[PDB]
Amino acid sequence: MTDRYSFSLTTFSPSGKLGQIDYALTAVKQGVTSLGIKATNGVVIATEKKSSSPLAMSETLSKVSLLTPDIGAVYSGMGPDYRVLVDKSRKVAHTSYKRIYGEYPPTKLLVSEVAKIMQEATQSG
Amino acid sequence: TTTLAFRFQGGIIVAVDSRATAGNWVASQTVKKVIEINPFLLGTMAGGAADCQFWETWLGSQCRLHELREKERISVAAASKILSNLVYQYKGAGLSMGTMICGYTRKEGPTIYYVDSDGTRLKGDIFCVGSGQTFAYGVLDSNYKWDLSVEDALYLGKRSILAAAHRDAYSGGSVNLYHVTEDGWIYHGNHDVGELFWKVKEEEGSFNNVIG
Amino acid sequence: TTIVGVKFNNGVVIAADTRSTQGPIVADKNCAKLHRISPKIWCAAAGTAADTEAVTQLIGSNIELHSLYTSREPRVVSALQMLKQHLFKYQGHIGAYLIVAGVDPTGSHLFSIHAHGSTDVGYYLSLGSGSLAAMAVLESHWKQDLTKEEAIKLASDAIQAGIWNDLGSGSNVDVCVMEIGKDAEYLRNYLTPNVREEKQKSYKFPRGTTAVLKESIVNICDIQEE
Amino acid sequence: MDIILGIRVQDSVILASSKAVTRGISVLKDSDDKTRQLSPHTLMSFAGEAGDTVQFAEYIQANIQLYSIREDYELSPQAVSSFVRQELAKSIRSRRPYQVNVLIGGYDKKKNKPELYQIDYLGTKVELPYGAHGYSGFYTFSLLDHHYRPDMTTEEGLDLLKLCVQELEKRMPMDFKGVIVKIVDKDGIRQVDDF
Amino acid sequence: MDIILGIRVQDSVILASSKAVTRGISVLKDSDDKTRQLSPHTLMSFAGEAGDTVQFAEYIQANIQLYSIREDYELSPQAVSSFVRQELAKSIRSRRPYQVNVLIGGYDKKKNKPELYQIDYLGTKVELPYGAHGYSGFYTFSLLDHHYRPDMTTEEGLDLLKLCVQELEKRMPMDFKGVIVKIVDKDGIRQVDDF
Amino acid sequence: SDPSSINGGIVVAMTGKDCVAIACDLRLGSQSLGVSNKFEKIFHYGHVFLGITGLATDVTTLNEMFRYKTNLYKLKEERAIEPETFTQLVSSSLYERRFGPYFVGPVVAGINSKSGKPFIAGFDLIGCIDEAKDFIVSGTASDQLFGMCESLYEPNLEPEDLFETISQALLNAADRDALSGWGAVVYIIKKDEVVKRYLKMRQD
Amino acid sequence: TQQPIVTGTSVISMKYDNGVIIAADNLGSYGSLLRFNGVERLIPVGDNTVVGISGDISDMQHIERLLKDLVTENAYDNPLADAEEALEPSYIFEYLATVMYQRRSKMNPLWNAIIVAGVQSNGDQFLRYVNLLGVTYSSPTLATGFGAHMANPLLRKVVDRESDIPKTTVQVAEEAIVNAMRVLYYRDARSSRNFSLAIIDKNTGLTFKKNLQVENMKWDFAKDIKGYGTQKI
Amino acid sequence: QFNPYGDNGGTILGIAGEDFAVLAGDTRNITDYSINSRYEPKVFDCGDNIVMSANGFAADGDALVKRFKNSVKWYHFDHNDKKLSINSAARNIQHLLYGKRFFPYYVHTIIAGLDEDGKGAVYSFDPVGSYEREQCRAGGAAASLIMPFLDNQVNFKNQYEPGTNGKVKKPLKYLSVEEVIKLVRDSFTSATERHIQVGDGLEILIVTKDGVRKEFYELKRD
Amino acid sequence: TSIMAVTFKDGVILGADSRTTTGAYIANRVTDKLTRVHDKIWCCRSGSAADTQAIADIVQYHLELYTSQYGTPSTETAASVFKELCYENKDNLTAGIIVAGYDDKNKGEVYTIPLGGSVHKLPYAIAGSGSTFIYGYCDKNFRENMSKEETVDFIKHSLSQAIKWDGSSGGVIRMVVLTAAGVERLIFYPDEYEQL
Amino acid sequence: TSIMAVTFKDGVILGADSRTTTGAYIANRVTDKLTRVHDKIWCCRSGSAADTQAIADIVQYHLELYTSQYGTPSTETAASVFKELCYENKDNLTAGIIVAGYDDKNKGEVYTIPLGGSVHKLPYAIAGSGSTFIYGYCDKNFRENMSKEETVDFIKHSLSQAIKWDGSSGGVIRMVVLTAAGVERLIFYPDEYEQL
Ligand SMILES: [Mg+2]
Ligand SMILES: [Mg+2]
Ligand SMILES: [Mg+2]
Ligand SMILES: [Mg+2]
Repeated sequence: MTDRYSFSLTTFSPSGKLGQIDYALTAVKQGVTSLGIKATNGVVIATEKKSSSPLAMSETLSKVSLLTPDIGAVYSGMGPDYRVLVDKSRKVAHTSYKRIYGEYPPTKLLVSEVAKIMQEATQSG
Repeated sequence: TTTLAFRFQGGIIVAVDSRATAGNWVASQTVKKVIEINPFLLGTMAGGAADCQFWETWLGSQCRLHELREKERISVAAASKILSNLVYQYKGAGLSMGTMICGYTRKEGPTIYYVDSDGTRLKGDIFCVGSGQTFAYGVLDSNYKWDLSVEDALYLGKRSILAAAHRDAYSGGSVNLYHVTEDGWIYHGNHDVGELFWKVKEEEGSFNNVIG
Repeated sequence: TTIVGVKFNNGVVIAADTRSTQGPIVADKNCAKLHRISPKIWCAAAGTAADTEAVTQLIGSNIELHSLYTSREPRVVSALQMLKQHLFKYQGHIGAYLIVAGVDPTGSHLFSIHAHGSTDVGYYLSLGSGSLAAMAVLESHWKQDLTKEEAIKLASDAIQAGIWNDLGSGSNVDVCVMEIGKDAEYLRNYLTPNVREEKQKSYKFPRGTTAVLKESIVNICDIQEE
Repeated sequence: MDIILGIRVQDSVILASSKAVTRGISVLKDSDDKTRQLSPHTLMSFAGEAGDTVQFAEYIQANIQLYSIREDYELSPQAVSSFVRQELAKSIRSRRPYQVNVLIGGYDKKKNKPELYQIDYLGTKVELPYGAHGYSGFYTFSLLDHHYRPDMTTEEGLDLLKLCVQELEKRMPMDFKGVIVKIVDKDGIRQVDDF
Repeated sequence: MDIILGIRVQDSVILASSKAVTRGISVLKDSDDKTRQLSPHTLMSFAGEAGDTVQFAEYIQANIQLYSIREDYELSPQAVSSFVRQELAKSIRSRRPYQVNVLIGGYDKKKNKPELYQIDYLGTKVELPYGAHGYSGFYTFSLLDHHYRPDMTTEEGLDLLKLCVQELEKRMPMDFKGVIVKIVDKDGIRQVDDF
Repeated sequence: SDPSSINGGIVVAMTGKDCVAIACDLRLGSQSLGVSNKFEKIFHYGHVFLGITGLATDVTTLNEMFRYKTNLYKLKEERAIEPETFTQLVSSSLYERRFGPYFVGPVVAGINSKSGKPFIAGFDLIGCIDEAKDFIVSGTASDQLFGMCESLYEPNLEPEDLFETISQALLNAADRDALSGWGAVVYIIKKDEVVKRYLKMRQD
Repeated sequence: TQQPIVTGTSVISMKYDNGVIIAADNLGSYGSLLRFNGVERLIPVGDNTVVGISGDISDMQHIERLLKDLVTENAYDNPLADAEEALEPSYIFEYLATVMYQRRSKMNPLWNAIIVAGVQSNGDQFLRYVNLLGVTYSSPTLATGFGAHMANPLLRKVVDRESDIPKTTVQVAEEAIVNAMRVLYYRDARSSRNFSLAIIDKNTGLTFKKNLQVENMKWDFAKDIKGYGTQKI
Repeated sequence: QFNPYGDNGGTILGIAGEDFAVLAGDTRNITDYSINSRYEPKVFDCGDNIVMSANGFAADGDALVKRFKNSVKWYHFDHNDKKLSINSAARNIQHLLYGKRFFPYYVHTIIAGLDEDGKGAVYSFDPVGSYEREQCRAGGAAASLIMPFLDNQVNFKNQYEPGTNGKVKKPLKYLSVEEVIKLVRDSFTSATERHIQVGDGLEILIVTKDGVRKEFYELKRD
Repeated sequence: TSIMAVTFKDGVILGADSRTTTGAYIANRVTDKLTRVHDKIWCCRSGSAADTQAIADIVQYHLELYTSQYGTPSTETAASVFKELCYENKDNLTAGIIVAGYDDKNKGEVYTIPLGGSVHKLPYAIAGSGSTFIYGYCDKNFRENMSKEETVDFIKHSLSQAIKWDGSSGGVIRMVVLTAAGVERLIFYPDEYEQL
Repeated sequence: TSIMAVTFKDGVILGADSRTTTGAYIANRVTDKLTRVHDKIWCCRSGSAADTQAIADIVQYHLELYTSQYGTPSTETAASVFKELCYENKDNLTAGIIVAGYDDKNKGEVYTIPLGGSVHKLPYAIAGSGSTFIYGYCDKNFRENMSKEETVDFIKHSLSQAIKWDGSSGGVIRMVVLTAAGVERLIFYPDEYEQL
């Protein structure tokens, strides 16, 4: 009943490749297409709702998620991994920013925090 | 509070500050801490304002009754002891009093008695009483001589209060000076510490620490 | 402080005075004691002002995250439960006394909560040093089936009773109305019955009145190029 | 008041008493004489609470001077010490007691003998060859136990007293500003002006 | 510990610190050096609770000596004082605070200037021309306010210091058994053996 | 014994037309003993000014803390912190020591660089924000300052008039407090210039 | 120095155009025990004065005897005892105020708060307060204890300043007093439903009303209140 | 334990002019956070062109004023209807206050009138009877809010003449009764804004050679 | 506070006043002191309102989780959970709780949990400040196997007296009836119970 | 202590338990707390046994001297003398006395004098530590103008309950009947009153 994996599962191969990151990028490649376009007075993000069954209610599955009132996110790759990242991203916007400065984080810094969470899954045990 | 009195060739110099505080709040900057008991005797106010004021005014009444009955000026020894014996009767009740009884008679010459609310009565040459007493003592002890002139002695007393007024938070406002002679006391004015400090700084070259 | 809450036909109204004091001294004459927890859940605060702001913002933050997690608009009972369990844990050391009101998919609600963690249900409530003055007005004029206009009137009258009769309360009346199926309308300085009269004299000084020893420019800019 | 010492030698009693008067933060005086002549051959030194010490001493002085005039006669040191003890013993159960400790050094002209009496504020009297009050005994008694002889001269008594004062000046934390020394013998009371 | 004084003159800092160590009733020592050399041009004098004073001083000394070896470089007096302040400021909210007040006298070899820092047990730091801790300032500051000049020589600074010590010896009730005096300048630290 | 009145001192801040002013005395004491006449109580992090009264060790500690935090803020945000944002940082930082607080009375003053709007705020020792339009007072003579400011202040004063008003408010308040005075400093703050003036006052 | 044992709660009062109204409940509490339910705390003195007393009941009974003794004493060698030399409210008050302050000054107070309501010889309304400390004040509305916190705010809405007194009728004033007594019954834990009310009018004289009850109470809304938050049943 | 003292709030202000004197006081009486009365007179005409106020614990304040008024009456009986001069009144009040040195009147007393040369006079007392003639004196709750303002606007403290920069002080020119009343009203308006115990009404008694006159002004009631 | 729970032929009835005080001020005059921890297990609350609400909420959580796993809990089980919280946290709690419930097997049961955290199964229980005044009345007038109407009258009369004498009690008399038939709420106003 | 006095048609009856305690030890289990100050004026004593005995002895002295000069005192007069002692010495006394008596003019009268020294004329009065438990019972069961047998039963049942719940009360129930017929003492033992 122990967590004995205190060592990295992502390591450098002889060629300098980080295998698990490359393989994660391959999983992203298989994922459904999503895009983003920046205008002068706005930004748009879009994706296909690839419904796994017609009996499924695809409205209940949100691929595009509000992170803060002025920030939104969309993905390609593994949906469950996205869902938990959105939960962590929403919470980190509050704990490491809003509860300190009384305002929502700017886009680049929230992105920085999400990036940090993803980096740690690339080096932690 | 800073009050002082000292004996010299020319009689007694009495010098006091003028500040009164209730906690941190400065209630008055125009308090008279020298009680003019009569034309020949002076008292200083430290400890309780009411206690010093009331009983040293009363002392003046007793000194007046003495000279009516005895047809002679009361001695400083006798005047001081009337006050010390009175406060000693009240010992324990909570009077607060630190005073110098200052006078100049024929038989005694210039005389200062430190009188105090727990019964102490001490004759002496130099006394300082109050929250700023230690600061005044420094200036006095290093510059005091018996053969000071009346002009220099008045300045020394003024300067010693200024020293305390600067450092002690509960002393300041203004300096009141008196010179006690055998023919009576002579008032030597009220001197604002604010104006006095800058004047003394420039003329004396002291207080280099302070920017002016 | 005087704070009240009053239920009505289709919602709930809360109100508060605008005086903050340190001992007998008035620190802010136009303080805002009405706090948003979520768009349609607001509370009026009394007690230690740092504690009331902190506890509202913490629960408001966790309520927002809960709303995003569940894809549902927040409920007043959730704000109440989270507030009370937090306050109970700190055994009254967080000196927050709150009147929590709002509308949600369940309906309109009005609760009070005290620093030790006890909660209360009612149609009309008051809290703070002016609560007895306020409750006197509420006990005299409250009825069942109040309209929106009657509830705003009653609530602001109850705050006025605090303003005029309680030394801990003063200045203005803030109101917030939370009606079912509508946006909550925050009415900041709804009443202003304590404007200071014009002074007898202008105290603007002649220029050069103050004695100056030194002048210098303070560099607020960053290290410059070239 | 701090240190008061007493030593009875062959033909005199020597009292040594500190000169400092401290009121809390500052030393207000460094030449205070903590003694009163009660009669021509009886001296009393004193130490205790401020005000009470002098009030008590002068009250005793007045009563012994009154006795002297009434009877045209000097009371023996023993008689004076008994009177003083009774006044202190009366004092201890009063509303507000005198907090005063005394040494009474006297020369009994009838018996031709010096006599030293130690009386504390409670009215605890003891006749001794040497005595002290407060902490003074703690530093000095080991030296007095060692060197004291009943047949000492006045000059030998003063030298032993200098050793006691030196030990006090070394090991006591307080600066008591030296001592005034007075000798009581058949010829009366006199002050040693250089010590 | 009782009296610690500091005075910054033209080209040096002078620290004067009392020699007495009193444990209640008796003066256990009269030659105690209440100072530690933190670096070749930085000296710290200290006064406060027994045990805590020396423990703190030696702990600071070790940390500055460690810094010196690691970087092969002497920290500026300002840097040393900031480090010391933070340790005291950390201490005040601890389970059991260090009750220690310090003066840090240093010569900054970069700026070619003497520097005196006064830091109390709370971590209250001030740079001063002259400073003290406890009751020492009450007696001495009126003399320093009067006589001090920023262009004084070391010999003039020592003479002004003698006047301060004399005033302390006159008006303080406690016998602090004189002072050890040390000078901090461009050439390092040295003790004035006759004072 | 009371930590907030051991060292003494005061801060006052005021708004004017397109400007703010913040001012403080220079005394540091150990109760009755005056220790320093150069203890400045106003600090700045970019264009945001912070006055702090109270226990002097905590004044120094909080200055070092907010310098630390605003430096990291600037590196990450790539811009200087604004008064409104800083005010929330001060509040958060104080409240995180709710049950072992810093014994201080902070005062924020500055102009928002984007909107040009004058801003002042004050706090109690645990971080309750007072965001006044008119003025903020702090320290051992806060009662005296409240009295001065309430009568002397009028809105929309020009920078050089505001200087006179705040100076006379500080000086006359300090002269009725034993634990304040020993010199004074006044900052007049405009959108892109700041003037600092040391005042001449009685030294008792 | 003592502590109060058997106690009476709020006394409330106000001025109206032609006189004064005063009221107080009929309870003598023994701490949290509602011990005695038939205690009269309004004590009339002649036909022009009513003294309302709260606080310690044993001290109230002592004061009651002093007032009775005062009437006897005023009649001695006084042919005009029922005319020009009758006791005034102002005389009765000043006497009580003297006694209260003297007793506090010997550190042995009468543990009460008293309101003297009446009408003077010239028709002027008299209403003034005194307590165990000898503190006195007058106002268009006066109340003791809880009444101060809850009754005064309600009564001040009717008579907010001196100029509102001539505009206030006896019907409006009594209504305000009766409503205040209901509010105190809702909210004061040491109050009772039964109370006494006295009106002293310059035309119609002293009307003393015993055995009044708080009526028209609102409790129905209580049925709809369930749990303390989440409970629906 | 029985506490014989209480705090009824209030704030009072005495100012001595050249040939007049004013003694002002708010009319609010309080205990804790409750208002007892919005109009309870605190400043009293005591006869002989003397006005008095004893602010603090209202019961001790009423007792002292009552005793002083009586002292004026008995002074007339004992000394052939002689007018009690303001300095003599002040000394008499010291003895009244010091008489209870070990159970004090918990009040800060101020009196105002004219001295024997017709010049304005104000005297100020502590609870146990220490006293001093003064030009300007606020007492009570908001005294710390009023006195700094008066130092600045009556005595022109910290004000210097433009152009000289600290070298020449603003000269101490004599204020008229109308000017003093403006400063009194503004002091109490400001005090009302920032002190919870100050408000409701302001009653000013003005003393001149012609007699005692009253003026009343409304203050904020929150 | 005056609270009681009484077993009778068909089950059990909980009764309570509605007054909550802070000192002499009545903070709430329409309080509900009868709170539900399960469909047919309720309790009467006395002592610290924060403590008894915090406890009751935790119990309701424990019995909800019990029900998900093991089906409907007994009244004894509910009393045990209350006891565990009250006993183990006796140093930091001021709670006096009466637990009352209806099983079909056991019928009406009443358990009282005083300050110490002890448990006492009783035919009826009284508690709260106002209970002191009705020990005599309740002991003389209680019978076992009363009807519903008799038991309502017994609780109504008892709490009427508790309210009459105790300043800390007052307002409305709330009651909750627990039987096989279901859960019935009753309320009785001052004009009704005062004249009894 | 549990004590009471009850007026009825023919006069008045005083009742009391017999227990006196020092801490938890019963110092006297057969105490007589019904004490005579005049032929037909008696009292019930509660509080400090030294104080109430000292007071009663002084009252008996005052009424004996009253009788020598002015004839038989009223019950109101006896209550007034009790009050005077209790009120004027309130700081140094712990006494709770019920005064009960029979005139032919006034018939049965009861006055209660609690700790403060106030007086309260009542149809019946209860006092002592055990009285708290029977406020409810006594209020529900008292009627005016009861017969002798009904009043004895009312007191017996009341003090039976007071004894049952109060540890400070116990032993025998003593009673003293005051009527035109004279003075009758009654006693009731544990085996009698416990089974009621
Ligand atoms: Mg100052
Ligand atoms: Mg000063
Ligand atoms: Mg108000
Ligand atoms: Mg028993």
